[PDB]
Amino acid sequence: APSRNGMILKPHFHKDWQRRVATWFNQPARKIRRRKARQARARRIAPRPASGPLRPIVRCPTVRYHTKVRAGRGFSLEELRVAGIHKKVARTIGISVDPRRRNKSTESLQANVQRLKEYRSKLVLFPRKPSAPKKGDSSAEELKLATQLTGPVMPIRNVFKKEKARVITEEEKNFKAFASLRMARANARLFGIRAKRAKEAAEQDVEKKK
Amino acid sequence: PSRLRKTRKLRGHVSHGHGRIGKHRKHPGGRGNAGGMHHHRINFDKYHPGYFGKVGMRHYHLKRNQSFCPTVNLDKLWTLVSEQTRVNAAKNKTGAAPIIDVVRSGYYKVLGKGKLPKQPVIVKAKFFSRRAEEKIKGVGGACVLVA
Amino acid sequence: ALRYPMAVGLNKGHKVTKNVSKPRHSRRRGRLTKHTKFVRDMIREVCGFAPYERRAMELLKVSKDKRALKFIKKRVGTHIRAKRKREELSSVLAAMRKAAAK
Amino acid sequence: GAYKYIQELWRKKQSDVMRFLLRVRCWQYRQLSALHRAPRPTRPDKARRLGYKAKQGYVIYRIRVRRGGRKRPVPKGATYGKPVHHGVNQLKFARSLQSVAEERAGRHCGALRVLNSYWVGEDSTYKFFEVILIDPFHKAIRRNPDTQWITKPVHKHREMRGLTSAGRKSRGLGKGHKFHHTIGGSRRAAWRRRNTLQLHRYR
RNA sequence: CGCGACCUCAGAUCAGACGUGGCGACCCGCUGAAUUUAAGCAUAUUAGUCAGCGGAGGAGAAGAAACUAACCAGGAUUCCCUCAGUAACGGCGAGUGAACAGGGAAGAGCCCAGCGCCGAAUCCCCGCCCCGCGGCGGGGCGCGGGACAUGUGGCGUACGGAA
RNA sequence: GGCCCCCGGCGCGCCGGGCCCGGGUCUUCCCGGAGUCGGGUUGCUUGGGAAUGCAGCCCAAAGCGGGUGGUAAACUCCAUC
Ligand SMILES: [Mg+2]
Ligand SMILES: [Mg+2]
Ligand SMILES: [Mg+2]
Ligand SMILES: [Mg+2]
Ligand SMILES: [Mg+2]
Ligand SMILES: [Mg+2]
Ligand SMILES: [Mg+2]
Ligand SMILES: [Mg+2]
Ligand SMILES: [Mg+2]
Ligand SMILES: [Mg+2]
Ligand SMILES: [Mg+2]
Ligand SMILES: [Mg+2]
Ligand SMILES: [Mg+2]
Ligand SMILES: [Mg+2]
Ligand SMILES: [Mg+2]
Ligand SMILES: [Mg+2]
Ligand SMILES: [Mg+2]
Ligand SMILES: [Mg+2]
Ligand SMILES: [Mg+2]
Ligand SMILES: [Mg+2]
Repeated sequence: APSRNGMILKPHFHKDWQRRVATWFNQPARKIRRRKARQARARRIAPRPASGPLRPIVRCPTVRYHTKVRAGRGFSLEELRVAGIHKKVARTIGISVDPRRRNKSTESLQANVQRLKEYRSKLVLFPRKPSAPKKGDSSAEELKLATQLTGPVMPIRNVFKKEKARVITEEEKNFKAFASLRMARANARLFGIRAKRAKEAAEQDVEKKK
Repeated sequence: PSRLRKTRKLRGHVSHGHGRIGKHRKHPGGRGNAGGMHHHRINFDKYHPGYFGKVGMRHYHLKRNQSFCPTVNLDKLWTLVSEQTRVNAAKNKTGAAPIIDVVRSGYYKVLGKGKLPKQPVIVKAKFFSRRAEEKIKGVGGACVLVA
Repeated sequence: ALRYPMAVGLNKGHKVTKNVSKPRHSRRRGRLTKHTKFVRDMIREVCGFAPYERRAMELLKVSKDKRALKFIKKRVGTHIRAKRKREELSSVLAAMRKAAAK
Repeated sequence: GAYKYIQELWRKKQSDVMRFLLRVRCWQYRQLSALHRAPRPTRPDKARRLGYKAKQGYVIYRIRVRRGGRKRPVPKGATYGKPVHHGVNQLKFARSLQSVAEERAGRHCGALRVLNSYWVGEDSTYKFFEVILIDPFHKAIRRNPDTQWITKPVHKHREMRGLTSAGRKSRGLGKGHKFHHTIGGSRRAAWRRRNTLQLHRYR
């Protein structure tokens, strides 16, 4: 029974929940296990970045996130095609490739080509045998580093372009933003009917002739 | 800390602070929010006016990020930028006015609470209030819409 | 007179240049192939027509073509499938009519 | 190629030809036992799309299944309980008849490992099916690398666990908004995830 | 009234293989209550929960979009944090109740049928030799059997593919 | 820290086999899983609400088609598999 003021509150402890309580006494033991396993995987992939493969830059979806930029899942085929890396090979040099990515705008594409180009510059492809054929880099850039790269490879940093102080032309000052927005709202709202009434009026003008 | 709790001080006394006329029985009201309409009604309708009943429109697949529009007041617009933009300005003598990209700092709308200091600006933002616009103009600045 | 890009209204959103890529090969599925067409109609002269199809042809002949569609919708399910079927049946019926006139 | 023809013909099931044949097949099948090993696949085409291959150690049992729904096995009515659960007649099994068909083929030939099934007709009383089975221990399967996944002992009794194409369908899993139940492994697992008090160390 | 092909079917203590029961903490498929709550009760709730049956593995299941979204767009599955006790359901009462985005753990992608080309170019079992043999394999040689054109193998599968 | 056993795992040599295995550029061809989808339905199920998912029964497809695009339907553009 409720007594004088309080949130009329609904707890969800009506099922047999104590049968399915999940404690976290693992977690330290877990955290270590991951960490060992992590250090092992590094050591196995000896001069290769611990990170993984290189991954594309990509914008988030939705109005909310929109402005931010992450690492994506893998580079698109167009981006590999333009960079000039054979897709089947790109996997073998540590370049993530997804093939389900569309590519809508050319601003996101050229950026991601630039990424791969830069990667290919600062990559040290070892030759297959110790005897050195084409592609494989010099023994200088090899002895000076068979070094792993700690952290994510060529990390993405969401960055801003500084706008210098303008002078405010008599035109910026002239603008009526709030009004403009109200107008722009109503024209989206009313576009469709306006077009139907105009289509009606056009039919009335043609009907007047016959 | 049981040490501090009340049951330590109740030891010895019969009823354990629950009285002996009426006792501590199991669920004398009913369990939980039972009787909202009948027999607990008065509490509900003098501390939760409007619990019972429907109202307004349903909306099936609500996704909150569509309606994302965090606001900021003129009150503290200059807070977004380093003091030395607001200082290199009220100085300078070009009549420059520094830009304030509000969307960079994580606010989409610019609403209009507060006095804005007499010092020109260019506020870039997704949305503006009417008053926020007006105040900005009165300072001697320019609102700027961005996508 | 100052056309700032807006986040709201008709020609809204961030103004970005569009690449016009090759459309994915996945998108061309169901496109009727010359050899598949031949197979399809090669079998429509072996197997012939279904019973409901035949009944609809008889309605269409009579020029009672709404009742034909009402029948096909109840039979097939949707309107759009029923309409697309009624056109096929009307095409078949026409190519019989052209074939008879010789 | 002939298979595409066959395929398109079999889609004309209301046709005069295929209806004749289906009636004659279905008569014939009805006049045999509920489970018999077909010497070759009634539908060669279908079998290939489902992964049959006309080599040794692929088998095909044609299995009959009784049709219609599932009446509640309780004496008289007497589903004693709240009258939500009073139903006995108009209620319906979760798995399909085709799955039941496979499950029975699987039951019978324990060594054999159910791959996949297809349909061959239906009377009022029965349905008919054709379950492709495989020996996991016939060298021609063992040594062929592309099949030797079935010889692994995780694939014991696929049909029993809800893992053939048919018995997958009851589980109610696909990508996208039309699912969510089964957004872990399976129906049961999501419930499990959703009804765990995760009780953290620090809270 | 024979002999011979094949088809469909039998029988073998035929040669050689496999399956059967157990365990069941975790896992997959079915099946499925009622105490209980609602201060009564029938829908609801308890709960797709206990009991019941089935089948597994060292994990299982899931998984390479007939996906999300509606953005300047993301990009298999699983797991955690969040979303969120929210959108929604509900004698709109009791009560119940997800998903996307975002940040992480991890990270890996592939193969057929078909359509086509290639003298079936493929497979299984026999038997003789050389090696190897306590996870029955390699190489060679047999007009030695069989499977297979009612389709085996190489190329190839939507990220396009072939010539 | 030592010695002795055994076993693993990775490095080099020799032999036996297999294995003549690319990429871009222009042309000519090639292309998709049916009693399934979808509809009606009844029963269970779901937060999923003029049907989230699974079922039985009846109907029962197409190929610039099909599916999705969280309020039933028709017209219409888009998006997305
Ligand atoms: Mg990582
Ligand atoms: Mg007290
Ligand atoms: Mg007392
Ligand atoms: Mg009292
Ligand atoms: Mg009840
Ligand atoms: Mg289905
Ligand atoms: Mg067992
Ligand atoms: Mg009660
Ligand atoms: Mg009571
Ligand atoms: Mg009572
Ligand atoms: Mg329930
Ligand atoms: Mg149990
Ligand atoms: Mg598995
Ligand atoms: Mg799939
Ligand atoms: Mg997801
Ligand atoms: Mg909150
Ligand atoms: Mg529930
Ligand atoms: Mg082939
Ligand atoms: Mg329910
Ligand atoms: Mg709608």
